[PDB]
Amino acid sequence: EVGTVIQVGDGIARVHGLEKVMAGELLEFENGVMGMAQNLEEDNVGVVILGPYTEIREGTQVKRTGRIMEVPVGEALLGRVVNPLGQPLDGRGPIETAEYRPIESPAPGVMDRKSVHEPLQTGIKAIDSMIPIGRGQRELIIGDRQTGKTTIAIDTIINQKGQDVICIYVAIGQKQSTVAGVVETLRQHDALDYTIVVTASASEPAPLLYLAPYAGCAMGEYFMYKGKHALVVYDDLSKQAAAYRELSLLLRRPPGREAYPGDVFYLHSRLLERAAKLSDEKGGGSLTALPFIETQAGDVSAYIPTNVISITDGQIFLESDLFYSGVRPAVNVGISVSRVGGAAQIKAMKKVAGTLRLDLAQYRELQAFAQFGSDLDKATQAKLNRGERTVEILKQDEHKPMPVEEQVISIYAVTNGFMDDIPVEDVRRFEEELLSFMRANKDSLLDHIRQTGELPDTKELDAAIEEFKKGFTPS
Amino acid sequence: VEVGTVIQVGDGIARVHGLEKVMAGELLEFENGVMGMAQNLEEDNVGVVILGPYTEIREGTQVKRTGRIMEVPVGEALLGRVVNPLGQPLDGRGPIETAEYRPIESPAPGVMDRKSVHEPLQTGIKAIDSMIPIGRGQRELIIGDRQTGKTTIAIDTIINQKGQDVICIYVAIGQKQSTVAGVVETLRQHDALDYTIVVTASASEPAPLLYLAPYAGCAMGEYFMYKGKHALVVYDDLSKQAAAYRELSLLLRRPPGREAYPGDVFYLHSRLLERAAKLSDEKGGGSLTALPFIETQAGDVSAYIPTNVISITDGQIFLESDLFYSGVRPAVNVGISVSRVGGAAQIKAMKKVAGTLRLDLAQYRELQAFDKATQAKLNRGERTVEILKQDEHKPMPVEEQVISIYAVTNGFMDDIPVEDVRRFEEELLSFMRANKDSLLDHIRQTGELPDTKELDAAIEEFKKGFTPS
Amino acid sequence: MNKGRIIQVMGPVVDIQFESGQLPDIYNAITIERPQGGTLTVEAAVHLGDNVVRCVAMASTDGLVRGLEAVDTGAPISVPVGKATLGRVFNVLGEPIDEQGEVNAEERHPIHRPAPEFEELSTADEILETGIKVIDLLAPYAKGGKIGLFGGAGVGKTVLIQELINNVAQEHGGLSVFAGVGERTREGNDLYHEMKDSGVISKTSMVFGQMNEPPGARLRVALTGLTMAEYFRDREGQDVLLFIDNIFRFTQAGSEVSALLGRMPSAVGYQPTLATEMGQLQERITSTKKGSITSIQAIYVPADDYTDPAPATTFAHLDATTNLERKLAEMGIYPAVDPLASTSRILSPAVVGEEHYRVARGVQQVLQRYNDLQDIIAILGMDELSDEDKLIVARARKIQRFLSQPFHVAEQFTGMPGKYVPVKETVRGFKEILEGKHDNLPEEAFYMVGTIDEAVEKAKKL
Ligand SMILES: Nc1ncnc2c1ncn2[C@@H]1O[C@H](COP(=O)(O)OP(=O)(O)O)[C@@H](O)[C@H]1O
Ligand SMILES: Nc1ncnc2c1ncn2[C@@H]1O[C@H](COP(=O)(O)OP(=O)(O)O)[C@@H](O)[C@H]1O
Ligand SMILES: Nc1ncnc2c1ncn2[C@@H]1O[C@H](COP(=O)(O)OP(=O)(O)O)[C@@H](O)[C@H]1O
Ligand SMILES: [Mg+2]
Ligand SMILES: [Mg+2]
Repeated sequence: EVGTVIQVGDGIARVHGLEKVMAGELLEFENGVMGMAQNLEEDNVGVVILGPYTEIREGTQVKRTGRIMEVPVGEALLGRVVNPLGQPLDGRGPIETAEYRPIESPAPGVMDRKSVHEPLQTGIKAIDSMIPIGRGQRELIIGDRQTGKTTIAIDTIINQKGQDVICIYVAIGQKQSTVAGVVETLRQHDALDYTIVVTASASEPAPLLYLAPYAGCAMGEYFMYKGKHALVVYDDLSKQAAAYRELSLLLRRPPGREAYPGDVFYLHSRLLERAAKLSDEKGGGSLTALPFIETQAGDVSAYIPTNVISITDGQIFLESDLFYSGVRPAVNVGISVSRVGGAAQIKAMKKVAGTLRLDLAQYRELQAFAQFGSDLDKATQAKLNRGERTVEILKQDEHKPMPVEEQVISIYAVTNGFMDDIPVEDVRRFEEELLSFMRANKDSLLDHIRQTGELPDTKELDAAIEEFKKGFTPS
Repeated sequence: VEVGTVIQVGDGIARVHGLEKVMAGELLEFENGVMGMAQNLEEDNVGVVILGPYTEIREGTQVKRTGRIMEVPVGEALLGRVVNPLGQPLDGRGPIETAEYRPIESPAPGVMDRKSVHEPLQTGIKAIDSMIPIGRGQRELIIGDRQTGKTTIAIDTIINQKGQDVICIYVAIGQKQSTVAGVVETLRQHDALDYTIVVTASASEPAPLLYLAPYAGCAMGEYFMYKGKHALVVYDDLSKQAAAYRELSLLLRRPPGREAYPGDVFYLHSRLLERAAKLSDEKGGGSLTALPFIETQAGDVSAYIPTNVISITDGQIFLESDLFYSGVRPAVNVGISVSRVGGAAQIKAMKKVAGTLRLDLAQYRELQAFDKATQAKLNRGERTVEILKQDEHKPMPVEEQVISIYAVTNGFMDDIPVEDVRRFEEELLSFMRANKDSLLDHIRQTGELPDTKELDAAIEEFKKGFTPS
Repeated sequence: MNKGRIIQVMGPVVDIQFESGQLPDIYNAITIERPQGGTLTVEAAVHLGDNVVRCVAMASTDGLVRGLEAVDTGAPISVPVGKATLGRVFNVLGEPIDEQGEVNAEERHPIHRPAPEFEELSTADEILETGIKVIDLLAPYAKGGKIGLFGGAGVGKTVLIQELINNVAQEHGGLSVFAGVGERTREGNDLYHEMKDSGVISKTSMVFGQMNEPPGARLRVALTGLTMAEYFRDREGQDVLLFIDNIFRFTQAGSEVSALLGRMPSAVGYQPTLATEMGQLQERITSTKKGSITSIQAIYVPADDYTDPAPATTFAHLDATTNLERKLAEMGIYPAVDPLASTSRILSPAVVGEEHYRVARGVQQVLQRYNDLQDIIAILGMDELSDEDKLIVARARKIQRFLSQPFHVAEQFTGMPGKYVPVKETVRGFKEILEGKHDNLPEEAFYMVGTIDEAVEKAKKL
């Protein structure tokens, strides 16, 4: 029941007694600060402290709770900013809820699932067309700093507006004023009222960074097991991994590659497998995961990147070269993968995207001939003209996610050759005015894609685009 | 009997209490028959490396002294037998009945105990015997990538010692047991098994047995050397042994260095291959020839373990991967392969005929990656390449080799097309064996080349009967 | 039997103290009853001293308490074997995870054991006829052999695995085992249903060591599948198939366990027992006098570096490689096996005949020449090629289509019924194309057929 502290240092306390304590049990110090039993040793209990430790000393007493760590869950957390313990940080009162869930919770088994068949639209043309994410899938967003990782997750969250999908943005190890900037961006785009924000900033103790993704996962699981659909973002697991390394090294567990312990893979695999697509018997709900990894100088073969790449169902690789050139979002399509693939797309997108991935592969493969202008044969001439125009369609502005019906028409137009006549610099303006024309006048073609999930009459669609093309003025 | 008790054990390394009078490096036996090695004698305890399966050894398990320094059985009882590094039979043909034993660790011959290597050890392989000749008592490294023909050189060398009164020892370290079973079956079919000892420590066998395997095979070869006879030892391979010794050293928490290997990894191989030698007339005149294997990664001869064994052996035979997977087998790299003994390991006829053959082919391969004078050398080069190509498990007598090399180097195959050279060789030797047997027999008895004029006529006589494509 | 107390719990490691003179052997399964229901199994690893045994956990250690009873089972992790395992999905401990009722096997065998003795082993290489033309001709599988399976996402990896199970079961009567080392739970569910739909479920026992299990579980799961494969070889004399996906994750698990136990790392941060662990797994996969286990193994290559210790140690045991290429799948050439990049140790006049080797090499030389001329043809044109090359290009295109084949498992995709083509028919078919007997036939005739007779039969319909 009760035990006394032997030694204290660096957010860690070793405790005498507590003979019947569980591994992972919640503990309470005499001043009200909480702790978690990580190491059970022969003569002491290694406890990680979930708060300040300056008032914890030798002779300080610790109490058993007899419980694992739980968090508040449900509709009350929507629109709120919380820490990993579920305590509010936004300064907008308490979180009234009867529903609670454990931080550590087992993932759905092999028989509890159904194949991922439902789209989770990011609203980003490059991702939705060629690297499609499905409901229940785990898709890694990976790349160096300032490549556009966070923006992709925020634009995905904004695009869920009016789609009945609860979003969860987990911030781990970030500057707290940067997190304050993120919630303001969600507020301005009307995205916050269906979003839960879990933040464990850089000044927080290491156990809260370690526990932040699991806390956010539990909040997403509530909606999954109730039959609804949810999205969780871990931004990022690199800083979470480093926080768990800190605690393991302080508890003197043996170091390996980059000083990480032997259970750091187990850490992330246990987290990410809880994201799933449930079967009809289990209610049919889902949790989609978007884990982040911050690589260093493009080193995808570093240890923590290697772990999370293999665990997930696919990777959206971002790169600095593309970002600086103006290809934004800076998605490397060649190496990026989605193992779910066509199953996560509607029939309209699946049909148009086949030519898009073919055309874009041949362009960047035959880009050595690009400087040699007008010396080439007409076969490779038109493919370069087509290729550079499709790149301009795959470019997209910040915080402007496109509906799937508008994406497929834009991809249909460029791939079938309706923008070959228009110059390269006017392709993005041609897109914006075309979709404005289609929304106002030819809404029946758009509404067909919304309702059926298929392309309308192709010759009717060709006629609609050609009417606009005559009204357009190049430059 | 003097007993001890295990107090700690993990990864096949035990700490034993008792064994007060035990020697350093002594053979020990546990309750269940598994053997052990007393490595370190500590103040109150003994460090014991288990030389077998350790899934029935634990704290409380008892172990006894044998009173013997780490040793193996030796002699004629092991001929045609398959054993592990302890000398225990794996073939299932009953026990090894022998009174003779020799220690695993044993000193090499001194400075005055040796004599310069002057006696041929014929491999029966044209490329090796002509360009990189091996002698009795020499140490010749066989080095190259995975699947470049290393084991085939050793087995064909062993097969070629039939009727030559040379005992052979094939030490398999860390190989698949499938291949060792295939090797012994190949030796049975070619009647090479009855003078061959097979020591095997497979990839499933624990690391200390891989570590000990070469020294056990060395001891078995040493028995015959010091009694006046000649022996051949093959270590296939020392890269597996080095990696196995690294495991043992890392389990013992000894400080690692380059590629995580311990500081005595050079000494692992250097003391092994020093024991291979050519003894003097005072010491009986016997010898032990060593063919250690090293398996490189991507042809990198400059790596730590490859450079260690190059620094020990008397030259090396590098097997090129690009040549091996483009028809050229055996794929001997003439540029960097060399025999230190050289001409002293060849008979007079082979030395004279193939005197500059290595540098001529080294020049040819340089000119290939690039006139009328040099065009003749390219045409001659292509034809000599076809002669040095050879099928596996088909050794050639030295008298037949020298005739074949004599013909191509003096220009008796220039008018013949390149694709017909392999058939030209085969049919020329049938003509030479059947009809002109006195020319071949002159080389067998004396060692010297026959009459130049008489041999030239015999080749030209055959060329009239031959028909090209 | 022996009973002990938990003294320490440190992540997935558990130290258990036993009474004097009655300790568990190394690799013994030790069961611990959880305070909140269920049973944790741990594996004995190190004997530390003072009758304390350090153990590696096969499941989560959360909820454990110091002082709980731990029971020594008296043997390693023992798993069910025989026909009761067929059509079922298992975990590392041999327990069913498919929720499909009881597994009524007669025997349970331990997953830890030595490799077969020298006297038991086969002494010569024998081809394992898969019935798939491209594999049998150009990169044939050996009985007791190990094959490296390479290929990207969505190229026909799972379809090829299912076809090998079907063909060996149908013609050779050899059953299969699938070992998912680090299986993603989503993909394990898909694979189960995919094998149900194709019908090969009944010929295969499945074992998953899932991504979200501890390193100990993923380390030993290949041994569980291996033990099931060994029963059918040793008892029923079968030529068994053993699929391991992914073999790198087996090595990865060993490195993780080694780090937990506190061993000094080796080169490139790998465990010092790298070769030993790989060898003790791989040597058990072999051809005996009674039967064999042939293993198709998916291999991840870290940093695309084949000299890395993980793939380098794995490649020491491989007898062949099946390299799937995406460009062939895009052309419609299924199975999408790269006929130049795929290789085999047993492609020689010794194992297969002199004719097989001659025809196989002829196919390679023709396809290599066609591959070299792609840049010349694309720019300069067909008139640039000599009269010799024009014929080689024509035969290469026929050869490339005759290497394709309709699969029993892929009847839904192709439409046509599947075909098993014997080796002799495969050798004869490609021989006749190289000799020029079928030069006048159209190229569509060679596409998606079994024997050479079916190509001639297709020509009249075109
Ligand atoms: N599609 C885009 N177009 C223009 N600017 C962008 C786009 N995506 C991101 N940015 C900008 O580039 C920067 C990229 O940083 P960020 O999105 O935080 O990625 P990371 O999280 O990898 O640093 C941000 O300041 C953002 O405003
Ligand atoms: N001279 C040769 N002619 C034909 N085949 C050969 C020759 N030498 C070796 N081989 C074959 O090539 C393969 C590789 O030879 P091997 O000696 O096993 O190489 P390593 O031991 O270096 O892996 C074997 O299958 C062997 O049968
Ligand atoms: N033998 C085949 N014949 C026809 N189509 C095939 C064949 N193999 C694969 N495919 C096609 O490729 C797709 C992916 O196959 P799959 O085995 O799932 O690849 P992977 O396991 O590499 O993801 C299938 O859905 C099918 O359409
Ligand atoms: Mg960011
Ligand atoms: Mg070999």
